[PDB]
Amino acid sequence: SNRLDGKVAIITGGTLGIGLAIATKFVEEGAKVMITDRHSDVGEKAAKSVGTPDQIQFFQHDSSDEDGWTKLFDATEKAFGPVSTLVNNAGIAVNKSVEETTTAEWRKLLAVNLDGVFFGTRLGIQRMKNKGLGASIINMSSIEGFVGDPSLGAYNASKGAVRIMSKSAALDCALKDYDVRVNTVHPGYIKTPLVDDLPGAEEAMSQRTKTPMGHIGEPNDIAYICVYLASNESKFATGSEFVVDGGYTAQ
Amino acid sequence: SNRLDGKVAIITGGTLGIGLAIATKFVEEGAKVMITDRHSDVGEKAAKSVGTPDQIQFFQHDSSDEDGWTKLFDATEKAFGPVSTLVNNAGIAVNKSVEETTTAEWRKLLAVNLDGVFFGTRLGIQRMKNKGLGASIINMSSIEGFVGDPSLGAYNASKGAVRIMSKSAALDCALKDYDVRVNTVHPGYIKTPLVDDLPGAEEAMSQRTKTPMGHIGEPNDIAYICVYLASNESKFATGSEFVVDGGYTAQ
Amino acid sequence: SNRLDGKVAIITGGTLGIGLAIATKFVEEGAKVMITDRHSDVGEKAAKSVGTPDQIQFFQHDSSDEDGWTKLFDATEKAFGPVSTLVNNAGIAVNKSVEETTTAEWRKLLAVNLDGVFFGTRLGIQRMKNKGLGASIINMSSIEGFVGDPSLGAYNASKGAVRIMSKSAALDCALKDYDVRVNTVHPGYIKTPLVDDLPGAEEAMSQRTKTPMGHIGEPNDIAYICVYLASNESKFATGSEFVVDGGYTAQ
Amino acid sequence: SNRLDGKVAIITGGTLGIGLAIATKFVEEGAKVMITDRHSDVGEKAAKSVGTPDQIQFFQHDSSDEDGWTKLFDATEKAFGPVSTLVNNAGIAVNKSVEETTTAEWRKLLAVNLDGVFFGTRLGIQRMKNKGLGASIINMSSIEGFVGDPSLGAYNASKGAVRIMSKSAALDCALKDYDVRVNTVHPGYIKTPLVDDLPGAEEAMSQRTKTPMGHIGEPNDIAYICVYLASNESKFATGSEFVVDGGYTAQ
Ligand SMILES: NC(=O)c1ccc[n+]([C@@H]2O[C@H](COP(=O)([O-])OP(=O)(O)OC[C@H]3O[C@@H](n4cnc5c(N)ncnc54)[C@H](O)[C@@H]3O)[C@@H](O)[C@H]2O)c1
Ligand SMILES: NC(=O)c1ccc[n+]([C@@H]2O[C@H](COP(=O)([O-])OP(=O)(O)OC[C@H]3O[C@@H](n4cnc5c(N)ncnc54)[C@H](O)[C@@H]3O)[C@@H](O)[C@H]2O)c1
Ligand SMILES: NC(=O)c1ccc[n+]([C@@H]2O[C@H](COP(=O)([O-])OP(=O)(O)OC[C@H]3O[C@@H](n4cnc5c(N)ncnc54)[C@H](O)[C@@H]3O)[C@@H](O)[C@H]2O)c1
Ligand SMILES: NC(=O)c1ccc[n+]([C@@H]2O[C@H](COP(=O)([O-])OP(=O)(O)OC[C@H]3O[C@@H](n4cnc5c(N)ncnc54)[C@H](O)[C@@H]3O)[C@@H](O)[C@H]2O)c1
Ligand SMILES: CC(=O)c1ccccc1
Ligand SMILES: CC(=O)c1ccccc1
Ligand SMILES: CC(=O)c1ccccc1
Ligand SMILES: CC(=O)c1ccccc1
Ligand SMILES: [Mg+2]
Ligand SMILES: [Mg+2]
Repeated sequence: SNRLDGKVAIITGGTLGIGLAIATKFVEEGAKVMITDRHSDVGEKAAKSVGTPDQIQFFQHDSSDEDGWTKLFDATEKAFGPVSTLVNNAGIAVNKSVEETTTAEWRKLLAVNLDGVFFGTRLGIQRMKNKGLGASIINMSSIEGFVGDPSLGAYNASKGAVRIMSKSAALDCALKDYDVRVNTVHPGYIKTPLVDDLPGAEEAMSQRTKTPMGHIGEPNDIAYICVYLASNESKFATGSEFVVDGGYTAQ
Repeated sequence: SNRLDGKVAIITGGTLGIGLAIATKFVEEGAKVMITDRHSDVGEKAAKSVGTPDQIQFFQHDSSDEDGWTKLFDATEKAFGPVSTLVNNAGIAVNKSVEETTTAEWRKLLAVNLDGVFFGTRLGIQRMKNKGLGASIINMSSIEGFVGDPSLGAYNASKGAVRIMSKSAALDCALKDYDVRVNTVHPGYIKTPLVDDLPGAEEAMSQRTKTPMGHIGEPNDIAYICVYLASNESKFATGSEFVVDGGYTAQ
Repeated sequence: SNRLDGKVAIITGGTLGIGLAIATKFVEEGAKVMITDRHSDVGEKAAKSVGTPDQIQFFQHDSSDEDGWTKLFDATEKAFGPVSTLVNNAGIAVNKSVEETTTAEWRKLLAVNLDGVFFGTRLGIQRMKNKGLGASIINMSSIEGFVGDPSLGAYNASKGAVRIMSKSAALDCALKDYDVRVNTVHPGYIKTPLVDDLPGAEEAMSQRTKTPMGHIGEPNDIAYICVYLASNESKFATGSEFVVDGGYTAQ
Repeated sequence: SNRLDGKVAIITGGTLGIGLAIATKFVEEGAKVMITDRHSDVGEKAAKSVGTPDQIQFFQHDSSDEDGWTKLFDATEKAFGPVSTLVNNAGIAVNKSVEETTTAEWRKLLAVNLDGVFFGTRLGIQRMKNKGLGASIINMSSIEGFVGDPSLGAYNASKGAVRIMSKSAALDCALKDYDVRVNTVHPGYIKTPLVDDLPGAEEAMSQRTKTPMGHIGEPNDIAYICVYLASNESKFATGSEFVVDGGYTAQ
């Protein structure tokens, strides 16, 4: 309770799985929240499932859409006052090796996973700096920002980019006394409805050779590290990677 | 509030600075706490400053003392019930290059910073495994576990050792279903009375070439990441490094 | 002598500085070399400065040009036989923070530094796999693939991407028994004519707070690690980062 | 040929496997070499197998023996002139989890793998600094200096320590203009007679979940990266980790 009092957060891809848990816990801690998704049918229901409009709203947006990011910030500020917190969570995967990645797949993934995080980080800094908000940008950056996977070539590119770009932004913010921190969160495999719909997926990810705990995590595992990073508890953490992966990258 | 309900923690070097803040916040979150220090004059006062004996006690112990670690666990369990949480925080520094480190300095530092963390981790696993406690071992492992410093040669050895030994322990615990997690915390420079007593130290550490935020942190910065790691909030985090350094290692 | 016998290498941006030294040493070790650059006036002279057409040729190409990559491989194979070795060295920098990066700057840098390395890596794997060449792809990936710099936001994104994408490609190649290795090289600051033309640059980069050796490196420093990685000497190295930075990332 | 002309190297544990290959290639490149081992029966034969006394000699020494390190340097200098190159290669393993490591096992491993590297690094700096030798200290620091293994607890401690202590030493040497570089080499699994004598070991290490290349390496794989690091080719590399692991740490 109260760990995010007065905060105003945008969470991209906040309508499902990890994003929805982050929104849920954010609201529970006192934050006002705008969640996004490219699809309105999902977002409208999702917000209501978490709370009332005074707590949480939906804004339809594809994070790859530059001009829409401005509209998104404006809508959030209209609803809740100046934004203090941005979680760049929206992402997609292509299940291809580097060898087998089409250029169209490449461009499509980089638009969401890399351009979208860039657009959101850049705008966030511009909108949140110098306001005494204890502003925090949390970029979702995966175990796949640390290690490769033979069948996630473009994904790996996107996640390594986010990992180090976030450091750049953290440093400039720190050096300029912007009162904006930038950090990355690195989930291992997390159980969601989508993983549940992929036959064999959770079992494959739970083999000790993949996740040493022998099971995968749950959305709240990612929500809790996000609360810490959005809160003023983490006011001396910037430019750092926070990994919650059941041991996946420790071996 | 309540984030550590039912937990029983040992914090080595819990009587001053970072250790004392960790103890303070632990108590505030519902944990029972045993703090240690080689010196009784400090520890007795420190416990009382935080809370009552039903919340927090002192046990005199040098973390380099193998046999005393057993006594410590036994005393904690006597006071509060089975231990769920160990923060290996006690440490010393020698201000020498590798070139200029005496063998006596070398052995003395490794006894506290490395043997002591080993003794505590080993015993913790043995005492906490298979009890359904949501057991967590948090090993203090420094920015100096990631980068070198020309005048911290033995310290760097100790902190790199702790960093990777903790991974080993995390993995074995995960693979064996012990219900024990092991992670490391990596503070940058933190303001304490001891730093305050070193003329010029805080200013030197606050230069942008050292800490990009332009200032050093405070004990509570380390306390809050420890709360997260001791709590069940972090139940899928094991084998990972959590850095709170004001940007120091990001550049 | 003879360390690259029978090898056939493409080096992008091989006409100046690091790329030219890599080409020079490659030729000296027995490799046939095709160097590229967007500008013909530079490339023609550069090749001749190193050796004869039977040793080294120029092919005009912007690494951001997908279709030209095919033409490049075809020309190299025509000149020298099947390609065994690719050094993705061409790159540009934008001297902007994330905050201050225009979208046009962003797209332009990612086209050369990220898309171009992707196009070259993908094609290289397709053309070099399963031929018994001891094939090696060496991706230039910078100190800026490890740490951030406040004024290199897009560059940092590109270099982090290359760093982890290269791991993906290495893994798939290894798992499929392609006889292709993929590794990254991470230069610190290196003295070239371009650095010489930037007043104050070498001095700034040589401050101990930047490069602990107190001076910057020279093109041959990067050439020699490339020889090792192109040669069969490195036949068990794949998926790894090789840093030659005068200590820059060690502190 | 000639890549180590004029160099004078000590290689600890130079009589078998990786150490012997490093000695062999060193001699082949023009270096004079003193190899060590605790056992004389092995060392005497080993030297002769590589070359003549004017090229390579044996000195009986346990790297855990502080006072013997001085004797070792003195003997080398007597034979070949001032030492330019030290490869701290001697090491042992205990096949125990942290939980199950006895204190005697702990102390024994740390004596060889950590104290021994410290003694050798410290003395090397003192003996090699300020002599214009292009001095290089290469510390063997394992894949187990990057990731944990549940059954290599003390080993992991030792290898993480070496990894970061080497950075400290590199930095001090660089900052003081000592003309001594310090770097670490990180082998994955390598085929030797000892591995051959462990039934099932090579097959277990060659599973794609362990080594993605599907096979383990050979002693020369480690020799070649050592040649590069001992040579002046690497004169701008210090404080860095060089990994040759068949992909083991890339996934
Ligand atoms: N589910 C897992 O096991 C897992 C594991 C590792 C990492 N991740 C990563 O963590 C993050 C969060 O995952 P999640 O569970 O909310 O995902 P999910 O798989 O359950 O659903 C995908 C999410 O991304 C959003 N999304 C996709 N494209 C978008 C776009 N153009 N604009 C806005 N939103 C978009 C959706 O709203 C949705 O919340 C992602 O960046 C993903 O790359 C997930
Ligand atoms: N103060 C800083 O700026 C800073 C910065 C980086 C890291 N650290 C590290 O963080 C950890 C915590 O620091 P702190 O502020 O509690 O320290 P402090 O500098 O204020 O005081 C030293 C601490 O270590 C304990 N200690 C020392 N030797 C001991 C032994 N043999 N047995 C038991 N206790 C012992 C003391 O109780 C005390 O709490 C340490 O491991 C240290 O290495 C501190
Ligand atoms: N010079 C330094 O101090 C330094 C330091 C760190 C990293 N780097 C990096 O190392 C690599 C090599 O540098 P260099 O010294 O050959 O560079 P240089 O600065 O001397 O000249 C730039 C190089 O890139 C090439 N180039 C640029 N855009 C290109 C395109 N679209 N297509 C083909 N070629 C292109 C040029 O041929 C030229 O060789 C680059 O990836 C760069 O990002 C350089
Ligand atoms: N063999 C592998 O598969 C493998 C894999 C990863 C790492 N390593 C590591 O690489 C290094 C070299 O291995 P190697 O193949 O020469 O080993 P080896 O297993 O074939 O034989 C052990 C080596 O260590 C030496 N040694 C052990 N204790 C010693 C002491 N107290 N003093 C002096 N010498 C001592 C011996 O001379 C011998 O060369 C070691 O540090 C080891 O920890 C080996
Ligand atoms: C972690 C991850 O990227 C992923 C991607 C595609 C399918 C399943 C998992
Ligand atoms: C962080 C650290 O180790 C230190 C050591 C000695 C003095 C001041 C700081
Ligand atoms: C290393 C590097 O990226 C750089 C970029 C621009 C100018 C000078 C150096
Ligand atoms: C790499 C390694 O440490 C090892 C140790 C013991 C047995 C086999 C391998
Ligand atoms: Mg791994
Ligand atoms: Mg640094």
